Amino acid sequence: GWSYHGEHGPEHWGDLKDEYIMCKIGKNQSPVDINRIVDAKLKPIKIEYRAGATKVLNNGHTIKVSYEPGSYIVVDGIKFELKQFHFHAPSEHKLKGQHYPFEAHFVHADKHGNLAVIGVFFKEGRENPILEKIWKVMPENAGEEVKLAHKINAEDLLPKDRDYYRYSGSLTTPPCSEGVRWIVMEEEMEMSKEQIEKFRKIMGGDTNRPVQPLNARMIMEK
Amino acid sequence: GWSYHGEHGPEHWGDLKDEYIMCKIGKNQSPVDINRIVDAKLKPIKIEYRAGATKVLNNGHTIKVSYEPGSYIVVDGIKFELKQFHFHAPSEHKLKGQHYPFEAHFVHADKHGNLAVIGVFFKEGRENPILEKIWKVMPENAGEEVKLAHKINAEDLLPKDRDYYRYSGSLTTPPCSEGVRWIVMEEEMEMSKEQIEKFRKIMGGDTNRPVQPLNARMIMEK
Ligand SMILES: [Ca+2]
Ligand SMILES: [Ca+2]
Ligand SMILES: [Ca+2]
Ligand SMILES: [Ca+2]
Ligand SMILES: [Ca+2]
Ligand SMILES: [Ca+2]
Ligand SMILES: [Ca+2]
Ligand SMILES: [Ca+2]
Ligand SMILES: [Ca+2]
Ligand SMILES: [Ca+2]
Ligand SMILES: [Ca+2]
Ligand SMILES: [Ca+2]
Ligand SMILES: [Zn+2]
Ligand SMILES: [Zn+2]
Repeated sequence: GWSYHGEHGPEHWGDLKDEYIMCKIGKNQSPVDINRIVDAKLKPIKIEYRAGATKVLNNGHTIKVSYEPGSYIVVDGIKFELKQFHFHAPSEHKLKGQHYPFEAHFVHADKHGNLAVIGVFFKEGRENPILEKIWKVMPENAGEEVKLAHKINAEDLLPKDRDYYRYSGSLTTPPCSEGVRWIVMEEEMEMSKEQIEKFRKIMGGDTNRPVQPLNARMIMEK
Repeated sequence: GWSYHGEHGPEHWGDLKDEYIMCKIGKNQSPVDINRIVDAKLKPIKIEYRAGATKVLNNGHTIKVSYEPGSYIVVDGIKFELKQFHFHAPSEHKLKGQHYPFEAHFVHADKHGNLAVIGVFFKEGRENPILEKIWKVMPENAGEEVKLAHKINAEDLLPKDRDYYRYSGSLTTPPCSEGVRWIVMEEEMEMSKEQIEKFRKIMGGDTNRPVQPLNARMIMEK
């Protein structure tokens, strides 16, 4: 029942179900305005991806691309397998008070189900050729899914410069579970105005959760 | 009803009351074993304490010293007023898998009630002269409180070297509320074997919560 607008919208999520309690009481929620940063001696994140995108789903909240097993990242010496990537517009995270027009999330899970998410900002620019492959077959209605003709490598959607912001946060959609590793790439990717418009049109509106207070947290920068 | 031992002990806190739900579902709980650390460009914490300790209370869980208003620290540009300090044995936090025999917690709150705690480790060594003033009048039973003859300055219980570990965590006793700034001093203070035994004898046993998983967190070091 949750949505991005109106009476079931983000400010009310925590009243929708008992299972959604973190929305109401969480102190380590995402997304955030990346505005309290410290330089830190972070390790580079090992990204071991293979071409594995298989399906594209419109779930009514985003366009979500499933990934087949075998691609992973390493964070804190632990392997987190890539499950899926999906999109938001405008950006969920803000960077010193400002939005980007689009943000991608690459969702990973370790063997115990702990999650790590890589966030990539997209600005308005040149047409993105990888996205175009997805956009071409993007389902227009909630609940529809389509198989991709050819497997896409999610690594092509990540910047080559891999410096990043890191913090401890949450899922940005209910149940907004905490304990999530957030890795937000410092370098922005690019897509066309037309691509952004198409995504927004299909979604029917904004698909970002409002930024949540950092509270005690600091954001570490590599 | 909560305790450090038995059927109402730390593994069961989250089943005692609905208000203690964080103790069950929290992913940002304290204390922790400080074993995932990264160098960070953190600023010194500004410590503006005045001699202000007025009373000593045995609440059955610890010995807590109240502080009169006017003493504060600055974290993230925000003023957190020192409310009280209290003690645990053995240490709540561990440092690379090892306990210290004793730990002090200096509890601060900002105008909106957000909390910041400074933790200080104590090793067995020389008698601590400031703790001797408190220990001399320490109440032996739960529910007893005594006024100090002379006001103590809590600053004398902090190390002169002010490098620290920082992370986002929780209260270490129910309701174990999150959103707490933890500042754990890297340099240990000292007290006598007899000071440690006397505290432990009055408390009647261990007064530490077990270390909780780091989950998505890193500990930053100044
Ligand atoms: Ca810098
Ligand atoms: Ca950089
Ligand atoms: Ca760069
Ligand atoms: Ca740039
Ligand atoms: Ca770029
Ligand atoms: Ca920077
Ligand atoms: Ca170092
Ligand atoms: Ca030193
Ligand atoms: Ca040092
Ligand atoms: Ca030392
Ligand atoms: Ca020392
Ligand atoms: Ca060190
Ligand atoms: Zn997302
Ligand atoms: Zn404490």
